[PDB]
Amino acid sequence: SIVIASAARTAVGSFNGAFANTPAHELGATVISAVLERAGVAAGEVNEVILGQVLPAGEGQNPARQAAMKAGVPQEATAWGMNQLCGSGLRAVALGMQQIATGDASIIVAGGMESMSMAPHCAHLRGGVKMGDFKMIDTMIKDGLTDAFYGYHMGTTAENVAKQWQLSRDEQDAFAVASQNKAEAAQKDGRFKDEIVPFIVKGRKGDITVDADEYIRHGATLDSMAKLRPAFDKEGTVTAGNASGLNDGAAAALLMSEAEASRRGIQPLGRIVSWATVGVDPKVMGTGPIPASRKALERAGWKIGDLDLVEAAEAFAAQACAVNKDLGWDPSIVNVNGGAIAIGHPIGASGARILNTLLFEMKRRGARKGLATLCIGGGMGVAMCIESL
Amino acid sequence: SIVIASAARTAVGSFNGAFANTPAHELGATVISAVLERAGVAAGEVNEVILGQVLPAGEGQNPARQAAMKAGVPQEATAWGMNQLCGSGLRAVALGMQQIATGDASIIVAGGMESMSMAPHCAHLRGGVKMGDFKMIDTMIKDGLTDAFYGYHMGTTAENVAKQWQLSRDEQDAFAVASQNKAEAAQKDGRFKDEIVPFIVKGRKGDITVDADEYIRHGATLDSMAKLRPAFDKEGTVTAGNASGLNDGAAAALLMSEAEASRRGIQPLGRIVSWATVGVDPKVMGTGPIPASRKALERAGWKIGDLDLVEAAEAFAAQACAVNKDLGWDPSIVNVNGGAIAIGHPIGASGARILNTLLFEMKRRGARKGLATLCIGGGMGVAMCIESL
Amino acid sequence: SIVIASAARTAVGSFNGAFANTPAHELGATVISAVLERAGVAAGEVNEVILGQVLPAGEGQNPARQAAMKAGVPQEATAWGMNQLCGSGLRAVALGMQQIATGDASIIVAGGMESMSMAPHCAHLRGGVKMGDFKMIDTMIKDGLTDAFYGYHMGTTAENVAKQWQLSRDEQDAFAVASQNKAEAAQKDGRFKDEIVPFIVKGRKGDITVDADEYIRHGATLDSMAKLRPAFDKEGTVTAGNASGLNDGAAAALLMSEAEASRRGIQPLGRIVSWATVGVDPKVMGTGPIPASRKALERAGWKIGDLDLVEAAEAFAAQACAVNKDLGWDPSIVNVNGGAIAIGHPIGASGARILNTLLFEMKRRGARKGLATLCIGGGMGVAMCIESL
Amino acid sequence: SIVIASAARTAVGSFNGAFANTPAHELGATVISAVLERAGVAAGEVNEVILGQVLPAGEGQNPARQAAMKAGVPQEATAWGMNQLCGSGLRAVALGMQQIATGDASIIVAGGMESMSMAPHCAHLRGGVKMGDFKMIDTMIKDGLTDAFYGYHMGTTAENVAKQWQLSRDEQDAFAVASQNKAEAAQKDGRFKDEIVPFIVKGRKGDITVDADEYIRHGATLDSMAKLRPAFDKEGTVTAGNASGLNDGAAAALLMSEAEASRRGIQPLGRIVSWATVGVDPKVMGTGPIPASRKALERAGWKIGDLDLVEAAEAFAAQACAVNKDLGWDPSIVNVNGGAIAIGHPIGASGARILNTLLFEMKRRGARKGLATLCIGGGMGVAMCIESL
Ligand SMILES: CC(C)(COP(=O)(O)OP(=O)(O)OC[C@H]1O[C@@H](n2cnc3c(N)ncnc32)[C@@H](O)[C@@H]1OP(=O)(O)O)[C@@H](O)C(=O)NCCC(=O)NCCS
Ligand SMILES: CC(C)(COP(=O)(O)OP(=O)(O)OC[C@H]1O[C@@H](n2cnc3c(N)ncnc32)[C@@H](O)[C@H]1OP(=O)(O)O)[C@@H](O)C(=O)NCCC(=O)NCCS
Ligand SMILES: CC(C)(COP(=O)(O)OP(=O)(O)OC[C@H]1O[C@@H](n2cnc3c(N)ncnc32)[C@H](O)[C@@H]1OP(=O)(O)O)[C@@H](O)C(=O)NCCC(=O)NCCS
Ligand SMILES: CC(C)(COP(=O)(O)OP(=O)(O)OC[C@H]1O[C@H](n2cnc3c(N)ncnc32)[C@@H](O)[C@@H]1OP(=O)(O)O)[C@@H](O)C(=O)NCCC(=O)NCCS
Ligand SMILES: [Cl-]
Ligand SMILES: [K+]
Ligand code: NA
Repeated sequence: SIVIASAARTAVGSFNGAFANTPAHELGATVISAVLERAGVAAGEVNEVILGQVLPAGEGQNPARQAAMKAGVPQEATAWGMNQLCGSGLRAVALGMQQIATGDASIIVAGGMESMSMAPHCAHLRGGVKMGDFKMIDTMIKDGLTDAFYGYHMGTTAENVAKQWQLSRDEQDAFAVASQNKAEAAQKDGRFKDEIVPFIVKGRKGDITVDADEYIRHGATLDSMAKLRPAFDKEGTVTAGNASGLNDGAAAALLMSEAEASRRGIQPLGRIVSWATVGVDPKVMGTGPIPASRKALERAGWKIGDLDLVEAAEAFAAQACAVNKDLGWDPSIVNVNGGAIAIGHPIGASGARILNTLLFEMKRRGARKGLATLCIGGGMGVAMCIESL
Repeated sequence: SIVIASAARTAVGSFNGAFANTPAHELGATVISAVLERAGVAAGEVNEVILGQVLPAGEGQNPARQAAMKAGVPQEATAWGMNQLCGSGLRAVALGMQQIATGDASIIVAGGMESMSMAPHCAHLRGGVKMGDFKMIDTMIKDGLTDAFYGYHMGTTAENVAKQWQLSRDEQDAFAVASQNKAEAAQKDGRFKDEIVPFIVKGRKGDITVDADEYIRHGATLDSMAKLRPAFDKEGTVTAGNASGLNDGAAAALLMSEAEASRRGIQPLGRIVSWATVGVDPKVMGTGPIPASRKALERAGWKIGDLDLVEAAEAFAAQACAVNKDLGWDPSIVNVNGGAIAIGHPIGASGARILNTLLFEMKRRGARKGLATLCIGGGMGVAMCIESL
Repeated sequence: SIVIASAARTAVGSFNGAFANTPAHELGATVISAVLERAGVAAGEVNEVILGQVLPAGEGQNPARQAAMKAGVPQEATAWGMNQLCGSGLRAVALGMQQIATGDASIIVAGGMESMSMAPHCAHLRGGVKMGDFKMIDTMIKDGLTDAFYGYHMGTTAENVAKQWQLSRDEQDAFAVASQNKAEAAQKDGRFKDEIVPFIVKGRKGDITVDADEYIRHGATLDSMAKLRPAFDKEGTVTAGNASGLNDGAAAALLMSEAEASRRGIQPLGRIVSWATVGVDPKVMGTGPIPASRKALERAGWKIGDLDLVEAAEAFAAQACAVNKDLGWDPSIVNVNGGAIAIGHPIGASGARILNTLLFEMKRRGARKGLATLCIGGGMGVAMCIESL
Repeated sequence: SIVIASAARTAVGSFNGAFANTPAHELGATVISAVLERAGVAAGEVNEVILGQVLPAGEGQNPARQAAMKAGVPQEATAWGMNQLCGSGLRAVALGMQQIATGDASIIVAGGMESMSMAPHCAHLRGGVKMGDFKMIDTMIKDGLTDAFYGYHMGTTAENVAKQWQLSRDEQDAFAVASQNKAEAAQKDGRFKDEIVPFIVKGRKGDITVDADEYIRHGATLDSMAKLRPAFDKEGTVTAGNASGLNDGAAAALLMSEAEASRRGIQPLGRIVSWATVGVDPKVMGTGPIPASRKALERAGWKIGDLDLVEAAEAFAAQACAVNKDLGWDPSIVNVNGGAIAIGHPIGASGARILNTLLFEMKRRGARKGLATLCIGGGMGVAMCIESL
């Protein structure tokens, strides 16, 4: 019933990098405009914008609405944001699909956006501090990256998974270098061009056009990777090199019914066949994609062997490894263009980011059946199955 | 099709009052346990928790999940939060309904939660401040209450509406006093007892049980109301007395199919027959409820005259007056137990809070057809139609 | 040769009390006017104002200039502040004396002022905080009360003195009670009436005359004293009850040669016959007064027995007892009207504050030779000998 | 009878440059050790260290005693800071001279130190902030650079003087260019080598040695000067180019009796023949050096024409010209190696910084009489006369 008419994403910016001072909703507005243009659909026609966003503090009322309004979506339309952590960008898409499935809207723009760079530090001060030092809390770390039940970083959950799965530092680094090497090759061959829409960072002393993923290392070496220190555990195995990055970006999709696309003469990027979300132990959250992907497949009536292409989000080499090992899908069809270790990981946006990557590679290679999945802090996974028209 | 098996709310707390240092997820956890207990449904049976929440900064990863885990919802379930401003707690319920209608879940807990007291001040400090003072932003004011497009308070949107609809200060005050007087009578008669679940405020030198709405003023006088100064515009008409408050609380509902409740022998509080959300001009966001309620009724196939009871959220006397004038429903059936001017207005929670009040009043008086609606910052409304079974 | 024509001091306020919102320089201005008025000297005759002050953060350029100008001292005069911690208030008078003695000035106003209540929290943010929590530092504690070499509170240095002089908890409670009793006694006997000059705390909702030492607790008994738990060590001896308080206040003296006073027909509160500052171990900083006292005494060619009146700052019961035991002077002429434990310890002003008490008490009882001394954090002491004329 | 036995200063750092993260007392300790070494005096011989410093917030108890201790001065000695704003560094030396003059001390180290980089932002937060944004105040701007009575920047007092004296933009620019060219020439020709002691910036990623003033622009031209826009007044004359800079550094002098130096075989840098400080209207604070220099010269018995060399702090091209214009001393003997416009102006150290430049230049050219002077925010001036031996 529901198709993805069009998709777009910004380049992913490095932490305090190209988009260091760019509010998330500015990134979202550009991707909203882009999917409308790519589909031949006027902003006037949008019913609702649904944007995942984990870190909106200090951005002002409902950044999803600010994005939609900046893109010229009409005031009569609606907008909201949601948060299921790193599952957000993809969940928003399944949520958008449900609005159409129940007959409550016809045209939805859904995805995610995140500025981890603009995330502020904070403190509750209404009571006052009579005496003594107090903490200014980094919201990115606190609200984005720390498990609320165990008090440790997502990177520690990665350690937990490495131990349970017995994944050596050497195995994790090999994975990491492959991801970098795949992404470099894809960037250089122009495989990210179709999906990226440029973003203009307005500057008094010059406007800069950002249209490439700046986090991707060129010529990353295993030796330099092997050299790194463990980032979360002195005798750990997870490093800055084999973990995903802290990043900025947005990414979205334009949804409507298959019949509606047909009337408009649009050739959709894909049909949404199923999605699923399941929970797992917070301590091993990186394992979420396993039950999530298996449920999505079952809902699709598909076998793992039926898939032609897969984007499994690389939160950490440790967890991506475990996911691939348990699901057992051919690794040669997974993250064919590199993943988050190389490309970066703007949390609320990431699920829509890999959806864009999946859809455009499926189109270019003629892949019929695909799946995107991500792990979720606090212990969850989300997955979505996509079939080509 | 989808019914509300059961519902519950905490007392609504005064700003920096009874829940001054209570994080929202703790209020949510209590309300999740209550809906479960009231339906006879075990926590193990819940598929997903969905909580509207506008101000989660500093609380940690995905407070919805924290609330759910604290209530004993199993790790295999999921949880997410969402943000459609004051519409959130009600939109969360419509979203929960869609999970079931599309066959993606069987049992949902849905509502909202908010601690405006615990909302922090923040600043973006990653780039440093080379020189010059800078602002520590109040997230409640900034992210909750300020219009992102015009830069003025929701109270200014209320002024715009009062000007446009030509509602005197005296008229707004009379509405305000009536709200207070209806709320006091309802409290004293015990009409809020069904819907409220007590919350134990843990204290080092004494736990305190909060089970009454503390913001409700006893013996409110028109003369005291009339002596207040305009709170947003020196020659304005909107005052602290005829505006909603800044408050804390949570409220939820347990959702399942009609056939599911029947299998379980559950007598539902009601059937969700339609909902709607529509946009309007940010400048007069308080008019949100007009097109939303009309759309909801049309979808329900109901005339305005078909309604037996209505809860229209009182963000400001000014806009609540405008809403009633335009829709023309019998004002004697609207907020019969008072509303937000008296009871309070914890943003994320408010939509579920008025849903609770509607359901328990509908049950108590044998009302067949109900509607709940709220205005939303940035120019939106949401409304839901409920029929008794 | 150099005399103190006149002296005055504010009442000493409790922490976040009478002066919770009053900037030190306002308190300075009141005291400057009082010494002029009391000596019958025009402000235009002041060459320079010198004010000790440890916690100026946030008050604007050179608070001593601000105080001087508010007090009426014309623009032609000069002003500056100085910091020798708790010695400041007294040191400033020594410095003032030195201006005249070298023939560089004729008339000085010198003393100290401090608002520990108005001391702000701070952080260095120019380079930015890239990631992670940081601390907002209480300047009162950091710059005021923490030893910069060992990193602990002045309370620990007193604990240090407690264990070296083997002073028992009860032996410090005894000292604490007797100070309180004496303080209450002088107060009710009206012995602080002369030195004190009232301060008017302006206000929107009222004006308040502050003319009483509010930190003095009346009816002090040993019972409550010995029921306090240690303040700096889980099983130490120093407590809130036997250490000085946190307080606001200002105090000052008017200086000029003995000839000048004569020409103006002024009867001086006394003559400064010597002064001294010496250093000691930072760990046992409370001992400071021992060497500075002997130095000043030796410089004046007096013996300890020559003294008729002594003011020895009560930073802590521990250090005060230690100094009194080491010096061997008669415990019945020391802090006759009680000390800082009962009166308050406004760091920057304390040395001038105790100088006032000394001066007015000497005059009242007909004492000939007098001494004021204070210990200083970082390991220093300062002392001054005063003779009646 | 007081002589400057020796002197030293760090290189002056650019704002957030070489010493971006270097606490003032560290620079202070280096300069203290240096003057000890240069004079051949043992640290254990130092009675007191006196350091001017305007922005100490968050550096802990009495940064001056920190410097003295780190520098190796024994706990037995004393130390304190003082604030006469821009004149602090030179006033310190005059105060140390008085210590010896009155026989209270034999050997003093006096000067000043400032880290405008490390100055923090602050907020008074003890009462708490119930709601609303609040200001985090830049202490550098607030306590250092803003007139407490008029609320505007020193740059505005500068305009006042410029308009008062009718000094054209071009004129101020011509002065700016000279000061840079003079400093560049002095730097390259080795003229700063004597006075500067190198400072080692300790660093994880390596140590860096700083021994050159990094703020001096090489090849400054009238062309570049002209292109700059007004820094404070939209139709003003003062720009970043003809105004002094924000900077870090420290400077000091070892003081002793002339007979003591002769006992030691020391050939002092000069004899302090007089000093003076005077007030003026804060609005035109930049005029301060006029009365100060004239009073100093009068106290010295010197005609203006007796001077062989002059250091007159270049707070602004505006006030500098004015001062020079009034006094009428030969311009070719004024700031011969450049001034603060090029070298930098580390507030509390500045007066000791220009004292170093003067002393060392007086020696290499055989100058007999010299004068140093600076303006002071809040409307004061200070000056000192030096005579070679
Ligand atoms: C004047 C002042 C406000 C400007 O501060 P600032 O703008 O942060 O410093 P900058 O040098 O970066 O000024 C901006 C620009 O002018 C420049 N500039 C300054 N002098 C220049 C020159 N002689 N030639 C060419 N460019 C010059 C640039 O370096 C610069 O360009 P950029 O912004 O692209 O980097 C500041 O230095 C100050 O307040 N000075 C006075 C301090 C004081 O009052 N002390 C006490 C007085 S008694
Ligand atoms: C000692 C010190 C740490 C305590 O400050 P504080 O504990 O925050 O002050 P409080 O308002 O909390 O009062 C302290 C507590 O003991 C009490 N108390 C203190 N003296 C008491 C007495 N004489 N009798 C009965 N109770 C007493 C209580 O009032 C109690 O608070 P409560 O109401 O919760 O029971 C503080 O005053 C200080 O730092 N003193 C030293 C200052 C200094 O070092 N200056 C320079 C010296 S070199
Ligand atoms: C309206 C608002 C600004 C007022 O906040 P506030 O004035 O700071 O809070 P208060 O309740 O303490 O009001 C202050 C005063 O009016 C009084 N007051 C309020 N209602 C009164 C009444 N019905 N009768 C008599 N006095 C009343 C107080 O008791 C009080 O007296 P005081 O100043 O001597 O203490 C604030 O509640 C607000 O922002 N509400 C709107 C929130 C909103 O927009 N939500 C979403 C909309 S889509
Ligand atoms: C792991 C993490 C803490 C590190 O961030 P960071 O400390 O800023 O690391 P950086 O990118 O600045 O790089 C650090 C060092 O290793 C680097 N490095 C990183 N990858 C490298 C590589 N592949 N090869 C060589 N060096 C590499 C260096 O550039 C650097 O050295 P230097 O800066 O001292 O000169 C951070 O990226 C993070 O938290 N990632 C996980 C986020 C996450 O949990 N998201 C969601 C999961 S559900
Ligand atoms: Cl979101
Ligand atoms: K959000
Ligand atoms: Na010093």
